[PDB]
Amino acid sequence: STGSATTTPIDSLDDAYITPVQIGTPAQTLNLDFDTGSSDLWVFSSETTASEVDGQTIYTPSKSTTAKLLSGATWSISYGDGSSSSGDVYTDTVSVGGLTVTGQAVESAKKVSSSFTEDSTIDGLLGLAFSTLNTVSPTQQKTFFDNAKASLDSPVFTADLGYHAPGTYNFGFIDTTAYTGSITYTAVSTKQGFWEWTSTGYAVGSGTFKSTSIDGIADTGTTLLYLPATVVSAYWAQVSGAKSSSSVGGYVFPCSATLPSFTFGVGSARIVIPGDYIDFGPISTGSSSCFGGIQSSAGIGINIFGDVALKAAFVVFNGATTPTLGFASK
Ligand SMILES: NCc1ccc(C(F)(F)F)cc1
Ligand SMILES: NCc1ccc(C(F)(F)F)cc1
Repeated sequence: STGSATTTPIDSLDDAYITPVQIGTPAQTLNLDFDTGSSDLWVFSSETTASEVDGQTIYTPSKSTTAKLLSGATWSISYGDGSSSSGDVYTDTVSVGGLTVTGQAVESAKKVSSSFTEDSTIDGLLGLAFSTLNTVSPTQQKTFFDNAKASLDSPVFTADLGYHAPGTYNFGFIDTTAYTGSITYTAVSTKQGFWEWTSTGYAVGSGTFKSTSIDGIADTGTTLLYLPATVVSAYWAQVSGAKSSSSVGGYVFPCSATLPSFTFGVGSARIVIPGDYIDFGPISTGSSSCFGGIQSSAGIGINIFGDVALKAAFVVFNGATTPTLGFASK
């Protein structure tokens, strides 16, 4: 079997992407944030503290004839940005673009942090990292991908994120019409539960390519590109007037500047991020200082190839017994 679903940016800056997902019987359609950096499928629900819901569509298990409460199971998650949520667990039927999984663990939020309440466009998250990171206790639960793997034509899913435009998540097949040239595959380490890989270097604009190993994770759930301080300093040094701002919390640049592209290495291949992808607009309404899409990972502890990098490529998440990541230009 296969599945295919359109994913859409939630705002004019591509801060995140939402994908419709059908849950329950009859279907309840929620718009979820597909997150290859986490492994929990959790949703706003009828059980969520009422004051913590502000426009989101909620899952109501009491209206699904296939929902079953998973007795005694709870979940609690904290994300690298300080957001958090928690609740109890149902099993139900979950479908993504024609691809159906029965008995998927659907984690019902009882409490959500403020950053989720204020995001009216995101009804929950669909985790696509490895199931070892799932937070359900006392019995760990599998991700949607792990549950679907056996019935997929190929144990893969692909991310084709758009720049200020819709894109596609495909499950079980690789669309050879969606990219140019060849796909370059690279090894993945699952030891931390992430889609962790090693980039072979970088270049700034038309500058010379620097061969150097950058270990990081492919994370559709993170907006920006977080790289080591040496790399990030080399990039912003090429933008007149750019500086690191402690009060803002990252590199900013004059909104009148033109940004250079950023190239990152995948084996012997190169993925080029256009400079426009790195502009995230004024730091406040009406400001002439703009926020940069490439930031330092120093305070994080790990390098993150987020949406800024991934949307410049066609990305294959190969969940075979030896997992790999594939990158192609598009
Ligand atoms: N998108 C999920 C996510 C968020 C943060 C991190 C961090 F901070 F631990 F790297 C990993 C995964
Ligand atoms: N990396 C997972 C994640 C995704 C979205 C959010 C937001 F946007 F709701 F804050 C937080 C954390």
